[PDB]
Amino acid sequence: NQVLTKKKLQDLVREVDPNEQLDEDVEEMLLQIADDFIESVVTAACQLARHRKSSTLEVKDVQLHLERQWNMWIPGFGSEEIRPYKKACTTEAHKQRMALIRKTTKK
Amino acid sequence: RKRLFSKELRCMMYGFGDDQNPYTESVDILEDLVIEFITEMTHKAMSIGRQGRVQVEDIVFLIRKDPRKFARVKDLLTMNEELKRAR
Amino acid sequence: TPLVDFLMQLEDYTPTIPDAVTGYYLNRAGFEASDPRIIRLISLAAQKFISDIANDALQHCKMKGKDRKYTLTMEDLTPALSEYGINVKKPHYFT
Amino acid sequence: VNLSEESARILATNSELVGTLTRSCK
Amino acid sequence: MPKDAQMMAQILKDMGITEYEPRVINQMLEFAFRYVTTILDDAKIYSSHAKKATVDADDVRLAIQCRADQSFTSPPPRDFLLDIARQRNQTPLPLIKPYSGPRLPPDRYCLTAPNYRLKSL
Amino acid sequence: SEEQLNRYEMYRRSAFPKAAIKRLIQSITGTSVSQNVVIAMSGISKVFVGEVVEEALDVCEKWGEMPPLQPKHMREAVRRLKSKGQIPNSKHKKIIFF
Repeated sequence: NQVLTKKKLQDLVREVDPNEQLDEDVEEMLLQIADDFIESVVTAACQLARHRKSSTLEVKDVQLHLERQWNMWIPGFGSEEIRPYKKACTTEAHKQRMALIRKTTKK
Repeated sequence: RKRLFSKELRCMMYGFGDDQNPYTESVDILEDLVIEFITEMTHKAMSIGRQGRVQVEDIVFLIRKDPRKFARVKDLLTMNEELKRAR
Repeated sequence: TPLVDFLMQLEDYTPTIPDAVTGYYLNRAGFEASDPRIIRLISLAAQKFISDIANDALQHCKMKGKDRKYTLTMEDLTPALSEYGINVKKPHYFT
Repeated sequence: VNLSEESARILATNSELVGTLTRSCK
Repeated sequence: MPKDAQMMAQILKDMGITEYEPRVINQMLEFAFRYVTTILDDAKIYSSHAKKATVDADDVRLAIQCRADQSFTSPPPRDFLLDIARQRNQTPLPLIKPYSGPRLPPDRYCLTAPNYRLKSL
Repeated sequence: SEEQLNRYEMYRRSAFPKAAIKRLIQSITGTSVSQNVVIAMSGISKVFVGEVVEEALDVCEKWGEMPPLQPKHMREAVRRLKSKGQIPNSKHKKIIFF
């Protein structure tokens, strides 16, 4: 029950520079890094599914963790059409307190 | 969502050297890049300039990121006037 | 290599940040800069960084239209810094 | 009237030449 | 002095801070404004992800806990530092060669290197 | 030749339709856009497709594969473009000072 098998990792190095080797100190860490990240994606995508009062992990909350934290957009999956972007819901209390900063400044 | 750029994008990949018959899962990828590119150049364009979508702020993002998008938007704005001067 | 052939275009340039200022901030960073062309390259690369934040804030100010004197207000610098990795968030109206 | 019918002829040939067979990939 | 700068001096006085610079209270109010407007940033992203109208308390409770790992990551816990040590503390101490001059690590871990510089042509 | 003239024909004549992008942008703004916005936004997205395919054919020429483009060369194309800042993401608040 391992997800990466040291031949898929070796081809990942061969596609970058084919005359390059890794050490077993580096390979045993490149494997650790992979598994450790799988865990942090899932542990922080289950709670987004738990906040949707659902019990199924969809692809719409593995998207929101990688985009916001890890800066990864995985292209070939597609989403629903994004709703019209709400720009500024500035409240009345901010519209009247910030209209006092200018009232003292110029008057 | 359906695919709104399935037949148009196959002509464009042939235009840049791909094939006459690209794979379906490659146009699956390129169709999702364009919808995010138009979204992530409109979500950031409604905070700059004003909270509208005037094209005087679409030309701001193209400088200092890639000059090919800026040198190919000055040609589409110049040739709009040379194609109304001919009428 | 481009880093060497660029450095021949730097013998006619003189950055605004002096060499004693830059040569001190490399001393806190961990080395004494012996070659004075490395001081002329880290100061130019850091002068270019300020000269794009202060220029994006100008085009942010010239995109709100007032056309006589341009004041470097925080309303033009705070969106101009977010394009790079500087995220300031200043408060107002402390209750 | 000349601009209206000739606009769709630049795109009609863009459905006869390119993309004859549809492929896929594993 | 607003009511939250009058309370920021109480927090530092409750610690072992009796003599501070007066610029500190202006700094600890900018940090406290940047923190709540970053939690409420993420609490609005999570309210729209569950597709609700307002920002409820369970959104702010998630936004607190889901940014205690990147914004305020911790020094390693005591149960982890004990297990790392007690396998390191079991290998014996090696013996020393009698005359080896300067005793140093191998050459790829030291800072001894030929240390070149450009020909000022 | 006889393929270069057909390829140059598709490089110029191909475009996204203005009747759909004006439908696509207005679903993001809320109210309305102008014709000179849709003309530019349909033109930048052709450069962006030409930024990926011209660079996804550099991934395929680097590895030992042929012109048909698998998705392996397309996820790698977005990876190399994002590391040079070409692909903008407005949902990742980046920080340069650490």
